[PDB]
Amino acid sequence: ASLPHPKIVKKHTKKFKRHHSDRYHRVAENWRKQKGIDSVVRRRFRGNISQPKIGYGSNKKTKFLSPSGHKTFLVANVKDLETLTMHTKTYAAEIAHNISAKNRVVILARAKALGIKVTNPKGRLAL
Amino acid sequence: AESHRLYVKGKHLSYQRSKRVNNPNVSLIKIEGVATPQDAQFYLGKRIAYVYRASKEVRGSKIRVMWGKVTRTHGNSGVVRATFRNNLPAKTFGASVRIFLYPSNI
Amino acid sequence: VEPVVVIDGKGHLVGRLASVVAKQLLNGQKIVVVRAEELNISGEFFRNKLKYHDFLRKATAFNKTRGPFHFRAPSRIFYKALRGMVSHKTARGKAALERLKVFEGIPPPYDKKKRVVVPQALRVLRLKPGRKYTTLGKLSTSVGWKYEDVVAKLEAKRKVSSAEYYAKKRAFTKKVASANATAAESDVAKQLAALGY
Amino acid sequence: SAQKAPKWYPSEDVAALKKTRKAARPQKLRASLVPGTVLILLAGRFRGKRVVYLKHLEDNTLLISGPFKVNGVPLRRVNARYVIATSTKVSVEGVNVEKFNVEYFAKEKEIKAERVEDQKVVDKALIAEIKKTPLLKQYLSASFSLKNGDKPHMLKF
RNA sequence: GAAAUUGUUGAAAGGGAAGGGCAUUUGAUCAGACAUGG
RNA sequence: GGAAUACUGCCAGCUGGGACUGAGGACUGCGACGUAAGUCAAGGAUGCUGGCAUAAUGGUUAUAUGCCGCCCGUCUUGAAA
RNA sequence: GCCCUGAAAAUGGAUGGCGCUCAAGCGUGUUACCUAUACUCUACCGUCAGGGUUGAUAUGAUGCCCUGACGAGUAGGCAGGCGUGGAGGUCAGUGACGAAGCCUAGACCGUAAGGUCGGGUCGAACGGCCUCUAGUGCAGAUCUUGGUGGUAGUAGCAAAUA
RNA sequence: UUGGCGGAAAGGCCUUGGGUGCUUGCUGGCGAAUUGCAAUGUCAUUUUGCGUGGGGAUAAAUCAUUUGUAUACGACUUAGA
Repeated sequence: ASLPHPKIVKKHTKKFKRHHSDRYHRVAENWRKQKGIDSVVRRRFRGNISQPKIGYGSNKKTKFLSPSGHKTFLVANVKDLETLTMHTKTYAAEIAHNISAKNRVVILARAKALGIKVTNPKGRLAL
Repeated sequence: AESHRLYVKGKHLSYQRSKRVNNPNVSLIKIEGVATPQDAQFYLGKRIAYVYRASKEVRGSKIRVMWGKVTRTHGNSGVVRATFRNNLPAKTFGASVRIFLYPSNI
Repeated sequence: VEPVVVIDGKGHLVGRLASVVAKQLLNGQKIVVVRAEELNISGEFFRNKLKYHDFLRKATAFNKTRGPFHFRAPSRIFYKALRGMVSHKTARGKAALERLKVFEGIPPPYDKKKRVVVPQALRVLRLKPGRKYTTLGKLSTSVGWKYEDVVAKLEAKRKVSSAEYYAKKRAFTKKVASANATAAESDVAKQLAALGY
Repeated sequence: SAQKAPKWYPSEDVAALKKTRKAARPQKLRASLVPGTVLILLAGRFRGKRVVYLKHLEDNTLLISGPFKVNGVPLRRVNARYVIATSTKVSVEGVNVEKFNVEYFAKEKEIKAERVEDQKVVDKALIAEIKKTPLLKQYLSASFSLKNGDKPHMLKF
């Protein structure tokens, strides 16, 4: 249901967790680069956490693609849903978190009608 | 025929490694009866399997297989380099392994 | 290429035997070394008794009970040598040694199991003639091994039984090689001979 | 809106391939594979079985027989790389064998009466030729396996 | 009605710390698939 | 006296086994083999076959195993101190 | 030359360890083999440089496209981005048929700062894009305020007759 | 099943006699496919619970109390049908 695209290669699937985020509660996993003078991580000694650098960048040809092969698009309603009308093999729709349950059946309706793939159906869904 | 074996005995010795760094992507096998790199050239390309047991049955068996192939010789004494579809567990350093006769170019 | 390998300890050089054995384990081979009392070290008695004593004075200063342990028996003297050649503190090391047994004399099951030798560790293949060496048992008994005489007394009793055993065997292989004489030159005999057998 | 609309959008025209330049040339089997040669199957359903090479089918495969009333293998396809080719060998002059191709094996359970008939046709001539050399028939029915202190890399076959 | 810290339940590991990195075994969990004549 | 062989070197001489890669996506270029129409290994892989369904496969996670990894921040020629 | 004497220090100990004696030691030679983030070929990320192309010719001209080379980094400089309170403009944006917030070894996107979704909880508001603005991002300061631990059911609860 | 032998951890070994399955020492008669050209096809022995049918056996230790050969508290040594 989507364009060709080469096999998605991910290059570094793991997280990059800030050094010692695993040591003290007070320190969030959120990446932050060490500045310290003797720091093993900054100085890149064998045996430590790898730091995010540009060599890890994804293939432009596969960048931003999900498994399905589409880039996802945040959809708030039908007007928004409808921008992806010609680009049905290229993009997928994602229904915003704050979209009410009843409205979700309407966007969901119109997508099927247009053949746009939805990423988060089974959303605010009874049963 | 108490014997049914169509494979050569083998032992998983190590990963590829320097003194203090290993490479789990490559594995070193001792093939039973091979003693020289000139012998070990016979098995280049042959298929290896490491066969283990489990608790969960999958396709009706509690026996599982890790398949790989002999890729080149190692050192001077018949030891050989091998890569498997996944990477041998390292717990198995000393475990047995199977070198088959196919692809034959006999 | 074998389940378990029993090694007749005699005539071997400790460290050379240790190195070949300690490698077998890390490869999966189940080893069991016997007669560790008649094991050899190059260099005559006095040097090794001096070396052993040089090892014997090391201990935790505040609590000798926790510093280096000095096992005196030949089987454990060799086991010292081996373990020094295995990365034992790690799990892999633990498991390797858990494939090994070392015995002074040849105690039961192996009493009827063929022992083998390791040439590259065999003194008489490795030592230059004229060079002095050592008998581990005589060493161990000089550093507190209370049982050289017991194993001696038993080994004699064991070799006597073995003597009559091999005599029996030697008598039967006779019959086999004296009841072959007929079949020695049949047709199938010449038939076999053609293909090497 | 939840997300500002993109300003480009690709094209959903899926392109055609460049004129690829690969051209199937025939596969020349190795020298030890002459028709009639006793083969050892090293894999699959009839692994270990000793078997007679008959024909190089057009899809690279080796027509096999065994033959059936000797060891159980029927007329059968078999790939060359899972086979040891021995030195021992039977003749195959008096075996017709032309009717057998890819389509003979074409997946169009049951067991066709044509297949069972062709078997006895082809086999009859083989068991005929096989039986002249003593113990060849016996050999073919025994299964192959490595013994303690076999070294494939030196054994001759 | 967050966190520190705590009780209970459940899974797991633990021969003088714990935590981390590359790799895989095992266990758990989660996926992308979608369309072909009745 | 007539050779052979070693050593060294060249061949736009022939060939067996093993390994990793297959980026690119109409045509366009330089060629090769053909008397020929044509064909080709010539500006980047194709062909044939089979396998996977409460499954193959992959992601994460816990544990185990192999190797490896001292506490950050700081002043300092020099910090695990 | 090698070996021996000359050669005495305080916890128990160090050719790294085991151990090694025609060595696994000393001198010399010849092959083979092991292995770096280096070298060679290739994919991808980025940076720089050179070049092609809006001639009518749908959606990116600060764009598409071709080619070559390059990538260490404290103090430090510049650049391109991520997130926050409030402002003008715009999606006639989401919302009591559930906003914001919170929880979640569930999922997806980004090299990353971060973004998005599911489920649970919740109950009145809130967001995307173009711009404006600053009391705009914390691990440290014997930092400020508040809250909570190990220590620990521990020290202890014994002067003054009962 | 008849005799022995084995205490270094003997826990195994020799031996008598028949019974029974097989016997490729040799000569016959059948079967095998379609598991589709490899992938997945010998089941090993540990433990632990339950299900049966046969044989078998019918206790102690601890708390409490007590002694003082003992004792900081546990512990130790006594005694109680």
